[PDB]
Amino acid sequence: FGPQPISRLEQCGINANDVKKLEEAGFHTVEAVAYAPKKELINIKGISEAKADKILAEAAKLVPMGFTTATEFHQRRSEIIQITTGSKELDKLLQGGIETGSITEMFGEFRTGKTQICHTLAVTCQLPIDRGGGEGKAMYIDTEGTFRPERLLAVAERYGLSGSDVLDNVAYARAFNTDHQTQLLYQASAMMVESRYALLIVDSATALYRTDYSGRGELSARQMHLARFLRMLLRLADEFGVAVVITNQVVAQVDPKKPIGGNIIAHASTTRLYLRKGRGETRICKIYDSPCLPEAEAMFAINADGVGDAKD
Amino acid sequence: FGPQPISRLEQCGINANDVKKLEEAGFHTVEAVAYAPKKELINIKGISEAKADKILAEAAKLVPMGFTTATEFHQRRSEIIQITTGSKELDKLLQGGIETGSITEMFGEFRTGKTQICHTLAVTCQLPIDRGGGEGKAMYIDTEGTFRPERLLAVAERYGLSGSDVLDNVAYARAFNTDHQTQLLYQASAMMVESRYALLIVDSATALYRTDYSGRGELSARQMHLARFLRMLLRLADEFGVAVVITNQVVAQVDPKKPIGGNIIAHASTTRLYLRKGRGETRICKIYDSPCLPEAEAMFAINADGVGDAKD
Amino acid sequence: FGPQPISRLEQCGINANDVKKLEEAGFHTVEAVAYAPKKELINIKGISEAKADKILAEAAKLVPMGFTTATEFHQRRSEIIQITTGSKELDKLLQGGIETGSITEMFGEFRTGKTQICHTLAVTCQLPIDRGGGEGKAMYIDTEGTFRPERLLAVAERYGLSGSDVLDNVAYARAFNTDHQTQLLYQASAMMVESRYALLIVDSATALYRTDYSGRGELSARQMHLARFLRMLLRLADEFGVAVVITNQVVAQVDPKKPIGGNIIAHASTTRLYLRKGRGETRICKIYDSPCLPEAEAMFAINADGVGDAKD
Repeated sequence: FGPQPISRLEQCGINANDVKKLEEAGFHTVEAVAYAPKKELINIKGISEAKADKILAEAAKLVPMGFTTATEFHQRRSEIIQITTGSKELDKLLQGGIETGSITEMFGEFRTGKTQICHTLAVTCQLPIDRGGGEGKAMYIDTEGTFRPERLLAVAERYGLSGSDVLDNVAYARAFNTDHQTQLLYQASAMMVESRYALLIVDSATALYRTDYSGRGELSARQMHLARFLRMLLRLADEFGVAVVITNQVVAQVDPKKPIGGNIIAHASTTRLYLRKGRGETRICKIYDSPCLPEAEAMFAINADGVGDAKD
Repeated sequence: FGPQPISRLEQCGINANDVKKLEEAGFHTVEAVAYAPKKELINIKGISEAKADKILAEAAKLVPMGFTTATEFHQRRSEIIQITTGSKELDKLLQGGIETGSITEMFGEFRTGKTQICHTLAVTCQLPIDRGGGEGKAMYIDTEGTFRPERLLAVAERYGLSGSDVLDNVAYARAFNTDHQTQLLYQASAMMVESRYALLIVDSATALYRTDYSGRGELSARQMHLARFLRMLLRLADEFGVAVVITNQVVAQVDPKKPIGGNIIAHASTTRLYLRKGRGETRICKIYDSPCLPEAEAMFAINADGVGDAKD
Repeated sequence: FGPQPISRLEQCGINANDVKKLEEAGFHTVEAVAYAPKKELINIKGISEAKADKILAEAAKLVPMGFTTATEFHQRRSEIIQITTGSKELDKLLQGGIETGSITEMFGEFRTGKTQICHTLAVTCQLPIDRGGGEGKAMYIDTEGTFRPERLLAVAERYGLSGSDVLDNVAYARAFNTDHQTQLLYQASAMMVESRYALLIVDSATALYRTDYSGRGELSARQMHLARFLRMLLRLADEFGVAVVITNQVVAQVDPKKPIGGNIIAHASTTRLYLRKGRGETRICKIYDSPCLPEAEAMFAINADGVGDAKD
């Protein structure tokens, strides 16, 4: 119950114009109103002197304390609920599972079923707190259309959940245009408002971008636009405190495997887990740096009833 | 009857310029108009402020719902009609046949008659819904010119269909230039508009590319151009919801068999089935990962009257 | 005990208005009152004739001597207490550690754990003068939220300090808006007044700026605003004489690795150490020019209990 009910603010010019400001593309949550810069406050059809101060001062979501709260975060950070891999080995290498309030990626190759791996968690997300789940509704928002509800139905059987219930609990977009990607997120923001939505697979986030822009070296701007989309996801992170696990594509360096797709503005915070497919049905997935464990490795195999333990 | 009749939109500036926008290289289907990014909307001689908003807003093909429709896809995906191999074994390994609305490939070697195997389905495509067919007219658009209508005529006899009718139902291009490949697709788009065309063998799609470009290491750009062509095929996928089965060439790794021809931008979604020719007349064809079955194998032999069952 | 107790000035119009002038956004320390330009003195709601003269003349913090004190600085500069790296090698390359009364930066790539490296010192800062510490409370004020108190707790074990005490000693902000960055600093200024706060990791200082402004070439002004923020940090430097270590992001030059993020107005004063990650767990960090040693290099590896020595 993170959000301070969108425009919880009673006043500070809450009369129609401010409500229209929220009713605009502008994010509606308390956090959004508060987090925003003045550029953005004066971005769209509101009176800059009065509005900014009023809105900014008014929220006092604190926000202000900022550099306050020395090792109080330790009392908090501990409380952050960390999701469940479904390989015992996987979870050990994750050291507490894939985590909410971080944008966490996977550096996959071809054939490596990272598509497959991601779709699986989107089921565990549904499970109770004590069974390693987030007891929330769930975003997989796919740009390849790598989406098989059929495979997800198998996961239900494995983890003892009512099929039709589980499928109804998480919801999905094919969204082709590079601009559409940006667009989609804003309405998620709206969708996030209405109930507790828990964990999110944009998949792959890079893939719609790979092509359909990147005509050689008019790329300065490509990488600019990704930023915007990437910052928004971090905005989405703070707002609702939802897990964002975003899928990448490695693209060869021919001077093997490769760097994760499109390089530099994939920023430090987004914690990144790379999958490298191996002997027989087994596949191996070895965390590149996050803060977690400074590094580490570990295999596992995809199983008809979900990505699981190295057992045959 | 997927397409919303090209420019179904009555207005939103439909006056001559918009019609000329569609009458341009720009795709004409409702989906095309809607799917496109603004880069592309502002790609060619239209006024960016007015046009984009008008066209984009107007379509409302929804499009917008995107992350909506939680396990509603299950009600839909089920309805997707999945084509017929003609080896009972083949179909069992396919677990419902080669599927429409996906770009599905085959990783063939030399002598492996994958050329042959592909031409066969292009007949079953013609068959009624209940006999495993798609009741659609059909694209084989070959760059090797590996095209024998004679062999296809044999398939008719096997599957009890009127010869001259069947041959008239599917149609073919030799198209030599790497640029011609891209070009050809756009007019298909036009050809797709005019009637229900069902399943498509571009064959081999890589082969015209293999040479006639790839002068060593000015390949960054080779792999770029393939992308464009590959994205367009996925665009063609959404548009008409037609099966795209694209044929590859294996190319040795001398460090056996081999990786499918030109590597990385062959993307996860395109589901890939590899053929490996074997004892006597028999040949074996063992699905590399798609979502279908996480993996699995199975032989079969080419028979004078089509690719068939392992029976002698 | 650098600060002359904010408004140490007994008179010089200290009656209510001057106190309100200090009680304003305007910095409160003796140094702030003194250092300020008249533009800024006449910036906010004071009488320009009387106020300026009174305040300016009154401080006489000397200030005035300026070009005085020929190599007396040598008697002083020597006394400046210089913090402790925790790699013996690191400290040798630093030639006395990361230094207070300078804004010192680190030019990091992805995966290079500079995030990690910075969080570590924020512990040594706590240590006694003789053990290489600053015996002060500490600012890490993070914009990525790259903050793991958990990892910091490990540092305590390594350097034999009471866990809960150490964590209570240093304090942290996630602060998203580009304008918020500027805002946060002013209250630090207030927080700096109240006790001896010793060393400061703004982290990364560039990263909130990377995006969320820099829409192409309305950038002249971006770089202006950074200046302001950067000058304030130098203002903060003189005031309390506290170490400012600010983390950067390298941003590729595609005409490798890269220039530090956002170019020109990163000024000469900020002494800069760039980290370049290497063989296995090891990482190498090779001082770009400051005055220190005109250049030089040196590796080291991250160790579960802190960034440390080349030992296995």
